[PDB]
Amino acid sequence: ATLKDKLIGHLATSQEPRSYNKITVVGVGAVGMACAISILMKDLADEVALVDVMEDKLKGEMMDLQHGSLFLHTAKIVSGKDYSVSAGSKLVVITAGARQQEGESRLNLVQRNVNIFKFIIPNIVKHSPDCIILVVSNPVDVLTYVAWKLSGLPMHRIIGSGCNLDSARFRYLMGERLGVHSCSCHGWVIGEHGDSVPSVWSGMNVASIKLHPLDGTNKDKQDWKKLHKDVVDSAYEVIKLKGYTSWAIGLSVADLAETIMKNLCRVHPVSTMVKDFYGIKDNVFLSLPCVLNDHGISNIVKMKLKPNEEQQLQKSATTLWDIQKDLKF
Amino acid sequence: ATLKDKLIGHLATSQEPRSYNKITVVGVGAVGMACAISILMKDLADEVALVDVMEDKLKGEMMDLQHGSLFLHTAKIVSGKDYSVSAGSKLVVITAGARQQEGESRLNLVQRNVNIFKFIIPNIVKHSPDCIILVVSNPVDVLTYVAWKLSGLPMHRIIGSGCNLDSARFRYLMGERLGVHSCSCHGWVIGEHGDSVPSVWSGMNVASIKLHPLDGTNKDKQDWKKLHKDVVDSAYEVIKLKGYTSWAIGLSVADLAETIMKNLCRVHPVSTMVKDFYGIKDNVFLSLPCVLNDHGISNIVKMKLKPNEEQQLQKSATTLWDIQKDLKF
Amino acid sequence: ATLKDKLIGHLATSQEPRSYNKITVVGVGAVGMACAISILMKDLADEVALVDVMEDKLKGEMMDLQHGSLFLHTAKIVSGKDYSVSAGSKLVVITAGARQQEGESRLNLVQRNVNIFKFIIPNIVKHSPDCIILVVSNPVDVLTYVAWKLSGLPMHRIIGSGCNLDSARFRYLMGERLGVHSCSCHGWVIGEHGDSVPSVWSGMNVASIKLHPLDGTNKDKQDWKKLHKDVVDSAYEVIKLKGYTSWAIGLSVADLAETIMKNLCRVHPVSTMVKDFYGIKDNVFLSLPCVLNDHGISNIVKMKLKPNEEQQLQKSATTLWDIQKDLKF
Amino acid sequence: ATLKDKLIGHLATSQEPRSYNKITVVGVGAVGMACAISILMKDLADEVALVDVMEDKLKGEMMDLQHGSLFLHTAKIVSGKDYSVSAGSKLVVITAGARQQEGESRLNLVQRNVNIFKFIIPNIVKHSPDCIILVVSNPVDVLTYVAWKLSGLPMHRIIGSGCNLDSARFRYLMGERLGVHSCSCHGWVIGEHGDSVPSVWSGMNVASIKLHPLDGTNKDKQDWKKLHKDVVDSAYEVIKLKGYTSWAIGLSVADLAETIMKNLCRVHPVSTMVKDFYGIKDNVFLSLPCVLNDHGISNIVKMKLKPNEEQQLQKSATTLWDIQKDLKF
Repeated sequence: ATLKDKLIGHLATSQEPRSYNKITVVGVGAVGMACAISILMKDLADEVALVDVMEDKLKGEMMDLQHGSLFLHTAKIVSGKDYSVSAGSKLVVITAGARQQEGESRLNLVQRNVNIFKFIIPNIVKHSPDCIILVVSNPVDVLTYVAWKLSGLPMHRIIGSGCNLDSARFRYLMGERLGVHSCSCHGWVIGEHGDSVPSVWSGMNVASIKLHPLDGTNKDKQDWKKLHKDVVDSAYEVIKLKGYTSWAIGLSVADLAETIMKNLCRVHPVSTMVKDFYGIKDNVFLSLPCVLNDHGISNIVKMKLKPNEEQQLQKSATTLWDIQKDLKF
Repeated sequence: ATLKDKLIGHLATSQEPRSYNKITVVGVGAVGMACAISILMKDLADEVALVDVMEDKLKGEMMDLQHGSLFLHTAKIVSGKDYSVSAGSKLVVITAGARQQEGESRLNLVQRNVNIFKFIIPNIVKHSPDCIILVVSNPVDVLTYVAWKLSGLPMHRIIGSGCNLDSARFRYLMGERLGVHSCSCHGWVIGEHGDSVPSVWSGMNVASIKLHPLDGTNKDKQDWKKLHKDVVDSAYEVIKLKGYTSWAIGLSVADLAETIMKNLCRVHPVSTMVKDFYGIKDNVFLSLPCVLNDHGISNIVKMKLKPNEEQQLQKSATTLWDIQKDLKF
Repeated sequence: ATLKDKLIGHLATSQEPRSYNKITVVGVGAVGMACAISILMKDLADEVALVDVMEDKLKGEMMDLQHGSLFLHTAKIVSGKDYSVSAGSKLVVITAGARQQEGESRLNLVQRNVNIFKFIIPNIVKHSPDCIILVVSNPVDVLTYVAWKLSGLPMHRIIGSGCNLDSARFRYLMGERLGVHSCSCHGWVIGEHGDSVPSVWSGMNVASIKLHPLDGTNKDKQDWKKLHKDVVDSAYEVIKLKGYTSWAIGLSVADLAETIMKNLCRVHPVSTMVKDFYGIKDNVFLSLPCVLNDHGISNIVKMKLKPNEEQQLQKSATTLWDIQKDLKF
Repeated sequence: ATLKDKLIGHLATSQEPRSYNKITVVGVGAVGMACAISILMKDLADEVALVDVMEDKLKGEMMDLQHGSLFLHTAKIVSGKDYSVSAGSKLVVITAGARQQEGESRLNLVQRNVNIFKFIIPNIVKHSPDCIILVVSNPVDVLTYVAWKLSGLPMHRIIGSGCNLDSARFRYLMGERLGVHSCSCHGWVIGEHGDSVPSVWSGMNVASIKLHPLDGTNKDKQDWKKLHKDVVDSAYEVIKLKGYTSWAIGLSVADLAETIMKNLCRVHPVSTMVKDFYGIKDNVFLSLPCVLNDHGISNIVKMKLKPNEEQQLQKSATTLWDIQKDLKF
């Protein structure tokens, strides 16, 4: 005597609801909403859970997203201040962090993030024993190590956004200069995400043709090196212009989630544990070309860098290991 | 003696560049960026041009979007303060408007938008003689009439977002209550977008089963009518929670662009010229189920409303015709 | 000192290979290859196993298909004369059967198929305890019952192609006559697949508009009924012209596999157990609108047929129950 | 007083029907039906026209395909014995040819095909002035030259299936041996399609790593060369097993049509005019890596072959130029 009861009948047999390709996003900031809508628009998950501390903003983000249900293919959208809402995720994207202040030292900024992460990550793993974590938060190589350390996850189930987007940007700029689509141009920015990112000049190519053998070469002087500078610059340009970053990054992450979710074994420059790789001796995460599958990092692509290069790589590992003087102030 | 010249050769024959499924978005606000990223993520256009008055914000939005090129399938992304950047668009989405103030009358608010639109729309049509325009801006039914009137476009090449998203929301709420996906539930909210939106109770169905014949009925009293109230409410809820709307709307519009671009002839409740349709006598735009193709509104689905309903429809047409006392203050 | 060893290294950790959305097709005839290439082209399975008795033809079919790997997204293609090759399938499509001879009685033809199926189906279930079976083989309603009976599967994990394609054909013909795409026209052919298929005239509609209320009606005389006759005829037309059927059917089945595999709960007119549904008292399979999910038949859509209709339905159930005098000659 | 008139109304304004991404297939044999269903399944064309001389078979093929309309996204399917049915195609795929007989010389076999093509191709160009032609028919490099010569088309609007599928097969075999997907392995088979196909050993790579530098090398002796032999062999294997080829080829062609139709500028080893390319002096078509767009062959990728290689290339060009003693017997 209910509309529902008059209209929907039942088979004698049935099974408790279910979600198998669940993904959870932490933070409903600009990066978070951008990551969440590109995952959605991509049909990577049969469930998406959004987790933030800001009640209002969360519910409202949740709602906006739910109202568009008819236009999507993700069955269940949810949000929670509580972590049990993320219970059963395949993948977790973390985009929650502090943004670095007036007179803040990289040590104090990472320390700040350590005390936020203490509440985030422990709860994720308890509700999602089988998840893989994807750290977006900056500084990414340090926050990845923290997430690793805070969770207790095999090192392969802990990935950092690392140098993916940067490479995505490098390939873009090449393409504009060369006249071919960014997906036909191939070059790699690896190392420590940021100003200290190494551009593998000698891997640069189109079709399989090494730019280096043709330009007579290039690494040292005759305007090409430029290409690396506004990869890291043009990123500050954006901020200065818009007041933040979201679209490119979100897109970047969906790219990573598709590979992971669809067990592709595609090669990505993401932040990994690079201990005793290129003479690095301690527990430092940096970007390397990794194959990804559904259990996270499946393998590492062993580049053949020059010393010039690996030296630089080493300088990052030291510098980062130094910050790793964490657990308070 | 250029890398480019050493690496890329030429056929003796070639043809000046080109873009054929060009779309332009006006406004890089929350609705605008949301519309632009869902179109992108959808592969509806081989070119997307973004147009706003805010220099900085535009360039930065443009850039964010360009950096993600590798992850997309839209060849050319551009932005301009100038309208000649939109030269050659198939479709134009307008999301620029004023937001209504402290003590502002709907007449004064529409008047405000009239003086902004005078600079927008005339320029679009001069650069895009063959475009169809899609008005998102609120109040949508009045802003659609203005855009119509300001451009000089056949009435069929002028569409209003109208009541699409609202219906999308109605179908959502049904689905939550019924337990079926929103795309299996069918109901229609038509009329004047907003508080004055008519819910066609008698078209409501699942599988082809009319809810009305089964619930004993319903329109007047026994909690179902509720469903229409928080379709328009839950929309204010969002704002109150998040401070704006974007995702659901953007998604909504991509839905409209796909139909249009792919010449689908799919049925959408969008704002059209409804003169001498349900006894309406003047030049007023309101929502009706329209078939869309690449030249805009192909046809109208002639509902069989009750007087109760059409009366209401008529009350909108009068109320709107009244505002149409435009051209200044 | 192997190319392979010089080029591919290893993480210290790994896990035994794997296939989770495995589908197996039985028979590499015209229906079988057509079903197998539409599933492939659809990305429904991370593994496809092909099973036939004809060695040569199987290997060669297998190979053709494998050579195109670069163009697909199905990781593993395999074929076997042995059933252990199908070990671990989500879904099994059976397209193996005898074709009915010179002076063969429907009883003798079904008996023929019973003795083939005795070798097929028992082996499938032993290698695939959790599979759902999809019977394509004609006569489908009887072969479905046989497969049901021969396997020992819950009745919900046993589906017959039944009346899906026929409905697909009906919707086509409507569309040609009406001028709208076949997916906008809705009508249902249910009952016993074939000459005895009931056309629900009263469910026929476009947009939600019942053809029956508008044509003054129609079921009895003024050329429309025709529409049902060449749905079943035009099917013999094809054969007479081409010498067999494949494309339409294959396509039909991929449609069923997508729903099943993606847990859609979409409504299909497929052959089900219709005992004590419309006064049918025995163990007979016929076509009804069923919701499908990953465990097979989730529910039944309870049509409201006329007696005229249900009478006909009943005549099938008797006629089929009569054949069910199986187990030899 | 027609159902149609009671149910479908009209806008005062409209425009004569239309088809813009029309594709036509010639021959409804095994290659032809395989090419036609992969194009369909791919949504590359808003119209597909099928052309063969065999009335019955054509109509029936047409019908099979039409009955599946609901499952596709191609609006209009048609077939004709007449060429005016192909009027307005973007792309034409030719799969009609003779198959070479008991004691037939390659000269007599090409001569046979010349007299069939005289009726095919002239008619295509008259009905489709702006089409590009894709020759599948074997021998492909000679039949491409014939089609070129018979039509009067700019040389860039004439493409041969050439060495695409072979490369697709090579990449497959690599992948099986290496353990990576065929799309991650890259190698090139170019030259004259068939037994005389050159395998560019020195372009072979994974990730960007040249197999040649790692295996110590390889071209001359230590089982790898094998890889080229059963690329051309395993193709005869199929035939011997199945009695023909279809799936892999069809798939291959859809791959070519997508690039062409979507103006991708993707690189394909297809048969082109290779005159005064690698010291070849006459009018001979052979396989080279070409960039394709919507006007056919946009460019050529200038490989750096060894003499060993180019010598071989030259031997083909001579051998083919020799057959080009065509126009009768």
